[PDB]
Amino acid sequence: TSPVIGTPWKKLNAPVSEEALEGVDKYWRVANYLSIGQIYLRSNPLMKEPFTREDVKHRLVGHWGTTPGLNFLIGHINRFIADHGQNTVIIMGPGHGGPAGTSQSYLDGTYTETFPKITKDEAGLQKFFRQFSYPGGIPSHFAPETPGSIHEGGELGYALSHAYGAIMDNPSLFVPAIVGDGEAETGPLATGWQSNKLVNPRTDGIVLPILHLNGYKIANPTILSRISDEELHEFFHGMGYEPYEFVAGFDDEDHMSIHRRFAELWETIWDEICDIKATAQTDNVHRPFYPMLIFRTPKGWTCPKYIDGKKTEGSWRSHQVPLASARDTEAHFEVLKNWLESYKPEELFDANGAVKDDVLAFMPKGELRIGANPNANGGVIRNDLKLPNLEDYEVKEVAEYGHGWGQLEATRTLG
Amino acid sequence: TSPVIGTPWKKLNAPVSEEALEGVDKYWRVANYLSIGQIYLRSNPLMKEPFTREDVKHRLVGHWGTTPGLNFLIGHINRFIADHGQNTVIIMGPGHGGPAGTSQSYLDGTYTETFPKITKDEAGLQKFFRQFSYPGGIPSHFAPETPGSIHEGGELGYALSHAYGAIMDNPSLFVPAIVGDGEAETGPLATGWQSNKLVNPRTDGIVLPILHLNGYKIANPTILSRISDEELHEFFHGMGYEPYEFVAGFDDEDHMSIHRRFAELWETIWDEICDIKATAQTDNVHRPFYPMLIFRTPKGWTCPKYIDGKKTEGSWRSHQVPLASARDTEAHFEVLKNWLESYKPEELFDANGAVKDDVLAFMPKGELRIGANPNANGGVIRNDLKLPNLEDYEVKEVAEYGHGWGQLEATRTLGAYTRDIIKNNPRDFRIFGPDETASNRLQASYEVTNKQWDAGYISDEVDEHMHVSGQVVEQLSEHQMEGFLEAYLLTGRHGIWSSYESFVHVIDSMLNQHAKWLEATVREIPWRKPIASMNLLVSSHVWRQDHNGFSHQDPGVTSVLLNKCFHNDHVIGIYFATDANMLLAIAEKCYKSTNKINAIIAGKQPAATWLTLDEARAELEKGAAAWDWASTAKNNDEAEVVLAAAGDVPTQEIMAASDKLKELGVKFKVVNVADLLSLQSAKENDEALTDEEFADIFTADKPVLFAYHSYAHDVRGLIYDRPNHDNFNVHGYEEEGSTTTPYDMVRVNRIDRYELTAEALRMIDADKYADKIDELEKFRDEAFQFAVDNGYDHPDYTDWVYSGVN
Ligand SMILES: Cc1ncc(C[n+]2csc(CCOP(=O)(O)OP(=O)(O)O)c2C)c(N)n1
Ligand SMILES: Cc1ncc(C[n+]2csc(CCOP(=O)(O)OP(=O)(O)O)c2C)c(N)n1
Ligand SMILES: [Ca+2]
Ligand SMILES: [Ca+2]
Repeated sequence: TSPVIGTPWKKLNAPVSEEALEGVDKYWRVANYLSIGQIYLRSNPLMKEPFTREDVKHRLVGHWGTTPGLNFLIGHINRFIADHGQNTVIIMGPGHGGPAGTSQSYLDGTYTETFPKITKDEAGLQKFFRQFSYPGGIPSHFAPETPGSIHEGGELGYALSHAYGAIMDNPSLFVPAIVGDGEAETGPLATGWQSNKLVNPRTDGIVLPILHLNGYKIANPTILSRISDEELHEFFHGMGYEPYEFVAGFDDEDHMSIHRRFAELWETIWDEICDIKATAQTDNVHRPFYPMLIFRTPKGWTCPKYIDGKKTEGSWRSHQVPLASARDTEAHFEVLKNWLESYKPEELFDANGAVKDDVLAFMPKGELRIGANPNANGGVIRNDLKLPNLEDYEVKEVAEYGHGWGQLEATRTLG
Repeated sequence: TSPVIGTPWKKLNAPVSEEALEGVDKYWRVANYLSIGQIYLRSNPLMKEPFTREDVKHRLVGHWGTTPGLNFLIGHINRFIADHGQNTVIIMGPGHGGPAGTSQSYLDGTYTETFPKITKDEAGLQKFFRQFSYPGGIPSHFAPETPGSIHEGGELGYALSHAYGAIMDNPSLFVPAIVGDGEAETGPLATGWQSNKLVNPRTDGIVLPILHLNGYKIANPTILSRISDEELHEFFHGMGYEPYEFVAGFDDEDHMSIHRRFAELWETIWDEICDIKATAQTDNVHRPFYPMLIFRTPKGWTCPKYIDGKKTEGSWRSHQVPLASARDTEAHFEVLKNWLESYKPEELFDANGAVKDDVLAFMPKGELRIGANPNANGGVIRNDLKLPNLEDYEVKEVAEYGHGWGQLEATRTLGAYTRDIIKNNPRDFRIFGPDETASNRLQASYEVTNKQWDAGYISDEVDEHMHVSGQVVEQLSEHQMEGFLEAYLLTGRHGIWSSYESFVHVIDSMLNQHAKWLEATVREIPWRKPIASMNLLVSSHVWRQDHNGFSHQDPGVTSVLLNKCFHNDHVIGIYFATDANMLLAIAEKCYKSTNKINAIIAGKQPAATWLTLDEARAELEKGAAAWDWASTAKNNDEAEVVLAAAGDVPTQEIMAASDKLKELGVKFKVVNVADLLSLQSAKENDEALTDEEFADIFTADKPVLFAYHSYAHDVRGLIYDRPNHDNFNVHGYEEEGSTTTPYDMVRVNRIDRYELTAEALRMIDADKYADKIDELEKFRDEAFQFAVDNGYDHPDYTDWVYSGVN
């Protein structure tokens, strides 16, 4: 059966520490940098003099638009995991946010553990950037090759069915399930919201659905981000959820206020989940309203606002790559260079190219890490079934009466 | 009257100190440890190496489920008492939470004071643990043996009646009344919530009801914990309470947050009570909503959550013992050991086994301690009543006109006597009745007091003799009346209630529980001082229930009370008031008595007066007496028959039969029995008639015809080894009757004067009196046929006066 991992369903009973929030902000910067490096760079990962157009990959593959939002969420979830010791698996619904998943596994240390050639220094960082979506490297999506994935999310709409399947008979497991707002338009996702009527908060775990409401899919706005906020809240409340909304990045709020605001809302949500779990130890006959998070952020958050006079941050234009060929024009290379420098990698990486200790000192350790949780490599949990003796169910009458006897319904035997 | 103790109704005007809360948390740990030690351990109380299965008691007796909740509440109440100096008595409704009460008394020091062998060290702690519910030790419940108990709470449902009785005329007394949520399902508890309409916040104290909503009774959930929180609050608000809810222990809140949360809520409740008391010094005409506490906690709180895969904390499975045999399995012993260690007794007890000073430094001291409050040992408060001079109420007309004069209602005489007791003993004497005080003719008390009523008033045309305070209380509930009075007595005051005879049976089980309290007190608890007696006027009895008829005819209170007369306890008095002068003599004896249940069976119908007061006092001292003024035999050898009677209607029929026997020339002797236990075996009862005194009265060998008020079986059972008992012929109630005339009631039960005359002649010589016997039997049918025809009894019946009347 499922292992009980960690100290599940524990409240914090303190504000989030300012130091942990500085951890989360550095995580977001370096994961964003490492996501961009994987998309754009074939050489010179830390932009040593000279950083020129030759360091840019000849063909740009991958998706920026969902990625900085995923890096934000993943940073805060890692802080949450280390502070609470919660058994946690993430479902990355926008699975084309591959660079966030690989960046996470690189930062939590499970990537170098699993893939010993990709070291935590400047030559390993070069190999890390070149290999992404490249001939003989690793895939564009959150593929089974990535530590921490149980869901590639290439084909969209199964995030919630997979989230709820994961928590069945898994009462210590917390699953933050990130749902694309375009992905929420699909058939399979739309019915997946009702799965909370099929789970039990005592005998099963907890899914927190996170609607990645960035406003855009590939080339269109999203239905759920263009309907009214009252309709959107009524919708989730109608499906048995208690919705919480977070809005960020559409003004000039400094990034540290955003993190504090988010950590406060996260801990309020988590206190609601711990209450549900504590109540279910006594009353699991009455279905709670589960929390869900509406995460409303600009698509492509922290990319340059305008590229060639077209709105890129907060648009569908940031979906694949905001900047379309940084290898072909001096102007576009300079945009890429300034973008990479906006995260200030001189503060993130040390002289050897390792991510600095104070970037990652908030991270979880051990089996609680996203890429090391056994629920994300579930073959390690699985045992052979105790199977009953097959002759107890055999139709013996063939041997008595002859081949071709009877009018049995074969599936009753299997039953 | 009640002592003013402490500084009552004082607000704190500060937050509860963090040190006191650290005291309360250690109290709860050590009381929980000491509760478990009492249930499980026969040796090695502090689990010194080696602590093995041999230290476990062979048989586990007692109740865990209610206990940690009670220990929590008691810890916080002790903190409250020490901080405020409040005069406080606890009613422990779930009285099977015995270990909490004994643990409290051990921790407050009153246990070692009272029981000097149970010392405050490791050998005293060993004796403390072994003795609980053990052969030759102490009981499982919150018994009268425990300092601080006024209520055993074995039989459930009297917590609130006792709480409200305790605070009557006790304006400084605070009573936190802990009510089981299963106990709240009973009849007597359910009506007990309405008692706040019968108390006055100026002249009485304050009850805080605490609903111990742990969710479970023995094997079931509780109704009140499974209905909605809105229904549960509306319910208490409908009954005149302002409900406060506390919820704890169903999550992982640390224990120190729980204590702070609770102390904050306690002090808010207490500020509301102090406001009520301060308002009542000016306005006590408008009934406040009293606070009440809904205490919602898991049953068996802090026991292991799961034992053998079954939920134990927060279940009915923790009711008796969570762990069923820690002596039989290594696995179950380890569960007990880890449970005992979870309270961390190494921080609680020092090297010698005394509870450490910092555990108990928050506790109250002196008479404010729960086990030392005089209201919990109310015999120390109680004084003799100032009783008026009994000859002022004597019916003098017996001496003027003759034995058998008049048509007085005997209970009116008692009514005038009790009026002047109330007048001389203000705030010390109460009358209770289930809407029957006037009906049982005790309404002369309204000349000096009122019926206490604190619900709404509407009009002087209907609301006569009512006031927001007064010494008479009426509610149509025998459970309330008996329970109010019982606690008024246990807190040192005095009184009486009255009832119709057949409805005494409603509280048979309350009388049983009061008698077991008394029996245990007089046998073995000398530190518990004598309380005033439980006095019950039993009126409107079976013979004069020919207007309500057959299903109101049950004199069977006497059989119930005869089962509590053993081992010379003398906690029962059963008295037949022959007339008004005997009623006076009985009433004075009962009003002077202590530690008893006194049943006084008196008629309220017009009847003759047979005795003077000086004769009534002579018959009453022995219990039975010959009436030589009524006998025509002049000693025991010329009597042919003995005509005995117990009760006013049997006395009337026997005296009317003796006049018809006298007219026939028969030599007989007449006996009256006022005190029923005088007939009890002289071996069994050293107050009863000696066998020589019994045979002088009754005879050695003559036929005794005995007209008895109640079932003949009562008497036949009592005299089974008395001299001449095979010659008794007892006539009692025999389950016959209807709505009919008074003659027809005595006729169908074979106790009328004509049948009794006829039975005497059959006993003497059924053959020479054969003509006159057939004559008497024919008249019985004819006097019945007269009643049918005319609508009232035959004039030979109704107009009879005893020949002794001049
Ligand atoms: C079933 C299916 N149809 C079409 C696509 C192509 N596709 C990939 S990403 C994408 C937009 C996804 O939108 P959202 O769910 O809004 O993702 P995000 O913005 O976070 O990038 C689409 C249409 C898909 N992945 N799956
Ligand atoms: C009149 C009466 N009937 C039955 C019982 C048996 N009995 C003892 S404890 C108990 C359960 C009591 O429940 P609650 O009042 O709920 O007590 P607690 O949970 O606090 O233990 C019962 C039914 C009783 N004590 N009194
Ligand atoms: Ca989107
Ligand atoms: Ca209960």
